[PDB]
Amino acid sequence: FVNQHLCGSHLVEALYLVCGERGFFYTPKT
Amino acid sequence: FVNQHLCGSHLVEALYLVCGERGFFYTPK
Amino acid sequence: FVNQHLCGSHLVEALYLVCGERGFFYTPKT
Amino acid sequence: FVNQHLCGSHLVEALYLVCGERGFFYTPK
Amino acid sequence: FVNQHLCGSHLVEALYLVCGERGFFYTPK
Amino acid sequence: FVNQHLCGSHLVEALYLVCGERGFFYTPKT
Amino acid sequence: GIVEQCCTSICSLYQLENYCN
Amino acid sequence: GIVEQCCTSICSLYQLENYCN
Amino acid sequence: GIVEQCCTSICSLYQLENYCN
Amino acid sequence: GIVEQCCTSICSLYQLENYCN
Amino acid sequence: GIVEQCCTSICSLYQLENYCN
Amino acid sequence: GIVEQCCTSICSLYQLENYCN
Ligand SMILES: [Cl-]
Ligand SMILES: [Cl-]
Ligand SMILES: [Cl-]
Ligand SMILES: [Cl-]
Ligand SMILES: [Cl-]
Ligand SMILES: [Cl-]
Ligand SMILES: [Cl-]
Ligand SMILES: [Cl-]
Ligand SMILES: [Zn+2]
Ligand SMILES: [Zn+2]
Ligand SMILES: [Zn+2]
Ligand SMILES: [Zn+2]
Ligand SMILES: [Zn+2]
Ligand SMILES: [Zn+2]
Ligand SMILES: [Zn+2]
Ligand SMILES: [Zn+2]
Ligand SMILES: [Zn+2]
Ligand SMILES: [Zn+2]
Ligand SMILES: [Zn+2]
Repeated sequence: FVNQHLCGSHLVEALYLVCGERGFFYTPKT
Repeated sequence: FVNQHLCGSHLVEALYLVCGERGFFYTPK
Repeated sequence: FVNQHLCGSHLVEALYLVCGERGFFYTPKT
Repeated sequence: FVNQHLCGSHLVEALYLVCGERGFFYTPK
Repeated sequence: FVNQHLCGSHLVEALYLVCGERGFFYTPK
Repeated sequence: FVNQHLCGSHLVEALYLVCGERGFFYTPKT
Repeated sequence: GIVEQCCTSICSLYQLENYCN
Repeated sequence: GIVEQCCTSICSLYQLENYCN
Repeated sequence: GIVEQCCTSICSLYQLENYCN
Repeated sequence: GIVEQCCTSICSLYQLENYCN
Repeated sequence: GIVEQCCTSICSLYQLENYCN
Repeated sequence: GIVEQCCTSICSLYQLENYCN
């Protein structure tokens, strides 16, 4: 898997792929 | 019939823009 | 809605979402 | 039958690349 | 029936993330 | 066509568009 | 859920906002 | 329009260029 | 133009909407 | 190929990895 | 949070998975 | 390679096409 900085929409896309049917949460202010 | 996998990919990008700093949970099922 | 810099393809995607059935124009040299 | 909403999202990204500094109008309807 | 053109666009972005520095060949046909 | 730097996923998307049915190869370590 | 509402029909920005935190 | 031409069939780069300014 | 307003500076949702048809 | 396997069905990360170099 | 871990720093696949439900 | 040509430097359309199969 890539080893790089993931921000914004690219981070969200990576979560979508990694998490599959489980879904995910994107909380940028945490 | 819409492709759920492709739709979801699109939806989370739209939520990124709409939600901004509030963030979101993506719960497909 | 996000409050951030939007450039290139990310700007175009944001317009697509915001503008809906109305469509939009992307004129970068203006 | 193609999903127009998803197709359009894709199309505008392709126009960004193809049109470059010329830009484009996206008029779906 | 899945839209092959839209599916492929999605797939290559997923391969970018999964493959990382190894890269990949995308051979649809 | 754009004349700009294309990296990562944006580079891959550009190849997908440019290459069509031919496909392409993305070898970042070459 | 969001898939049931926003995949079959196009959700406006306002409808998408329901899913935000 | 572009949706009628380029959603049902795949438009080449050359066909997409019609829609540029 | 849009680049000056939204790319090198930041556009509010209302400002992005100025580029809709 | 990848289109036959991963367009009709969703490929997991592990299945996608087959296509890497 | 995810920004500190994965955006200003780098997340391994295992670390990205910490944000799945 | 493609990174040196198109990411740290700029590729023309013709140069991007060198990476097609
Ligand atoms: Cl995915
Ligand atoms: Cl949407
Ligand atoms: Cl970017
Ligand atoms: Cl949208
Ligand atoms: Cl799609
Ligand atoms: Cl296209
Ligand atoms: Cl996938
Ligand atoms: Cl394309
Ligand atoms: Zn980085
Ligand atoms: Zn996927
Ligand atoms: Zn910024
Ligand atoms: Zn980007
Ligand atoms: Zn949308
Ligand atoms: Zn899509
Ligand atoms: Zn640049
Ligand atoms: Zn395309
Ligand atoms: Zn700023
Ligand atoms: Zn770093
Ligand atoms: Zn440069």
